[PDB]
Amino acid sequence: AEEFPVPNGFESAYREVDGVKLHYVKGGQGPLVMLVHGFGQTWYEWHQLMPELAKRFTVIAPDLPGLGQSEPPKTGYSGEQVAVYLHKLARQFSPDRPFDLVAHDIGIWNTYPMVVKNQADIARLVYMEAPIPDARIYRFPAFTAQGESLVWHFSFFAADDRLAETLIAGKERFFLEHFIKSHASNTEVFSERLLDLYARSYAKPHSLNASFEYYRALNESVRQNAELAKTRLQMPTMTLAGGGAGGMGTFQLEQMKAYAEDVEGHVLPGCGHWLPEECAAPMNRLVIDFLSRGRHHH
Amino acid sequence: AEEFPVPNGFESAYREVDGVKLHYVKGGQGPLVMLVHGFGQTWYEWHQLMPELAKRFTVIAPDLPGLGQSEPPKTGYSGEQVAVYLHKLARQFSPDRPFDLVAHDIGIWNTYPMVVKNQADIARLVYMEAPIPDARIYRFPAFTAQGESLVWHFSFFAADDRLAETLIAGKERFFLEHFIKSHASNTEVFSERLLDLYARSYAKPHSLNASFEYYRALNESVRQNAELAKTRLQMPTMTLAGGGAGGMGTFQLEQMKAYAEDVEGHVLPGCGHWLPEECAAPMNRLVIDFLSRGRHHH
Repeated sequence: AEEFPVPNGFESAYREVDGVKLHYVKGGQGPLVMLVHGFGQTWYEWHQLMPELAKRFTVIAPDLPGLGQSEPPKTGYSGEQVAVYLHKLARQFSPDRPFDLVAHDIGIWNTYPMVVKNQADIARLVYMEAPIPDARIYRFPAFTAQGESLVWHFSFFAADDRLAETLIAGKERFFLEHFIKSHASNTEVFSERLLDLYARSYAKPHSLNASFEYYRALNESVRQNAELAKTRLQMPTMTLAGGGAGGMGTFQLEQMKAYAEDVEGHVLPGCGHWLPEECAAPMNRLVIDFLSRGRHHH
Repeated sequence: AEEFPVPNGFESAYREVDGVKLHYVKGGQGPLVMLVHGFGQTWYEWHQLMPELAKRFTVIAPDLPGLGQSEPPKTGYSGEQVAVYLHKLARQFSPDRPFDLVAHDIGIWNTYPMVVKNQADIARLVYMEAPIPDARIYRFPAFTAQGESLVWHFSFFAADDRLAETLIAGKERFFLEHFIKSHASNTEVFSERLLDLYARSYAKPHSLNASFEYYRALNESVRQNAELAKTRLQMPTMTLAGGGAGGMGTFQLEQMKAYAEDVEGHVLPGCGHWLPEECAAPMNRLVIDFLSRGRHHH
């Protein structure tokens, strides 16, 4: 069985990487592009981009360790540890060419270290809607004059005593709808059915825990990145962010300018955090065009 | 009939104020001192201090509207609204003389407006362990290099859709232990027995909801105080804060200087948020000495 519908022309499959069984959905032909999802979601957030991108590229969308249908990591949930799994998976399919990387939300946390450490393996890079873990995250406010803040969940999810699993268990669908909608500008793009699908996936006890372990490792990821960032990113990079409520706005590009020599950015009006759903068409277009400046299938 | 044991020489009683039945515990003789508890607790947090104060003062410790054994407010949960109930309660027992006030945590939120609007009624004031609601609260961080931050719960509790109530219902005892201990330095005063007592009180469905309504009204309280703070407090005041894990540290006094002409502050080493239990001896001494500078029973 499958947690989410696989698009026509794609296949759902698994590969062992360092003893961890990773799930992914793959299709297309040409140079490889790996698409990495974030919190609350799975490979499926890319399902609208995939068929279009597959016309020019081989496209692989893995489930992060412990999430979707992927086994939990055996090393840990820090960015440097998880990035090893994703880098090695990519290299199984693109051993002889650099590959493209597109990441959203904690997909950024889980890829940055392998990108900065293996730059010859990366052709082009697209990051959307999340900070690279660094000291900037300590500046976000706990509370705002309009109500709940953007990232109070960093503390909720990082808390010990399995605080988040214990409170959210039995209310997974309820919590996820609140979380997604509170970070969206356009809530209409999230049908009750789509929310059902995402909730049933992350509600698996090992996936609910895995979800929060990424946050319990966040401070460690920040410390790792303080050393990694001594090396600038040299590949062509594009950032995307939502310009509406729930989005990162100008933060995304402004941070990336400190990390990357060659970066361009866009802020998408009318969209919040969930770009692939809230801003499917413009996001897809910007990604496809940016990656198509490099060698691809015609 | 009692959620918590009433100290010898005290009485548990009720008084209707503006159509709301408030519970309180009262004893002693001399000038009136009102002690006002905060979130996660009830009048009982004061039970060690009460007998000592009762030697020199008439002591009243009410349950905040909706918490402990007090009915919810009929007007609202903003500071100015709740302060009316507490001011009127005190003035029913001290109608012709000023009274002293000691407040902890949201007890501060729920008393500040009546103090500034009725300065002549307040002889001396002790505030401990919480910000007065103002724009400073928007500067606290969502997340720290040492994990969960002090006030991320402001957003959690203030969130729409009854998020906090829905998640915490059925898990109240677990949640309160984590919340209290995460804000404590001397965690071990919170025995399983004591936590059971506090948890069963706030687990009453109307009390769980009431708890969070104070946070849902926080931004309104900030807006109210912006007008009220045009007038500095002129009575002798003392602030206390914990200097250990979970405490407000130097923030308490520094903020209070903006509000009061005559203020002394103390930061208590090895103590977090829960001063009456974590650091009973030094806190009780500081309070007794400070209030005893004024008129009192000998």
